[PDB]
Amino acid sequence: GVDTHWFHRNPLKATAPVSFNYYGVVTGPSASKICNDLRSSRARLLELFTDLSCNPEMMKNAADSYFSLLQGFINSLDESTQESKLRYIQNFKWTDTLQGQVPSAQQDAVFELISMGFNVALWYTKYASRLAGKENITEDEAKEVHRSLKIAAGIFKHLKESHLPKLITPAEKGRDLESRLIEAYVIQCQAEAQEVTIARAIELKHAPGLIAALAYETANFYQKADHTLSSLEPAYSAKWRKYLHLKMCFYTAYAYCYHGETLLASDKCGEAIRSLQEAEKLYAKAEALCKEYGETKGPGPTVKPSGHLFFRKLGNLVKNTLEKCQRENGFIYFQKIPTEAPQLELKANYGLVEPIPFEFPPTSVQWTPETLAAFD
Repeated sequence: GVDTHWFHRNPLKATAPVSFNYYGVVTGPSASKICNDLRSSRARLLELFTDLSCNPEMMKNAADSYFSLLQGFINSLDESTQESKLRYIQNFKWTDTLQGQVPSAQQDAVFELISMGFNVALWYTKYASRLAGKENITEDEAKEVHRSLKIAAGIFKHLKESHLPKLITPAEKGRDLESRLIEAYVIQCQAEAQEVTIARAIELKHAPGLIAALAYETANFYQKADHTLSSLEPAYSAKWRKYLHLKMCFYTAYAYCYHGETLLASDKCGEAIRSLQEAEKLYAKAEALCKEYGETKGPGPTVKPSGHLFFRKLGNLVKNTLEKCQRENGFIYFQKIPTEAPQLELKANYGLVEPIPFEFPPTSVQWTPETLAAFD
């Protein structure tokens, strides 16, 4: 009843386990305790990423618990112009979504806050894609897919705007913390969330003009994400870019389809037919890209999306809508079919997805000047 969606996913990030043991540096019960609490809250959060029973409430509770403690290594307790003396005490090491098994490390607690935050965002995108793929998916689950993607978008955007600029040592090219990847993730999250919007708008029976505009803006996001990545080495970006390009073509086909409905409703049947013919072309291009995606090596599972329900449903809509327009033209309108496809310049008046703003929790109250003093 509610439609499924297929979202390509790169792998979650992995990290070296961290004991938070500073040996002689740390003295006394409270600093020792806070180190134990850092160790166990980090471990609990990491375990959740692969725990199939995890839901957003659990994730948010675990994330808040760890991030509030970790921030004692970052934030000053008494001045927004100052920083924790502990920022550089611990080396943290992480793999990256496109880099396979080759990790990278920094001795900077901000690098950890951002890397782990990035994995929390990825978790929300994977919870969304897992729900979106269920043949039995419900209305509440669709709402959760949409919300989770917007939450992820807001986390990635917050990291990019407010935390990445703090790193005195930048991430190397191709890594999640460089300029290009994180921006592509923000955009992709918006585009994916907007697919769900389009399905809901259709279900809620909105005008085809709104549907077409949302489809067009969705295609535009996917195109923009694709371009954002296009300067990366093809070896590790090609598969992801095939997905983005495939979705761009797909939603452009959607746009031409609903734009055809709008034209037909305006009694321009000839133009509607030409719009649907362009939808056929874009749809065929998307099918070709799906085959290429299925043949392209890179991060994530081998997949063949042209066989998926989402894909085949659009194919049927295009075919049926085109046939409808042809019948209208033959019985009712008798209009010439223009030679050139319409130039789409559609702007959605409603429904455009924006990230849900994210902020980290405040520094844990476990951090006190006495506790801080016990690190020497």
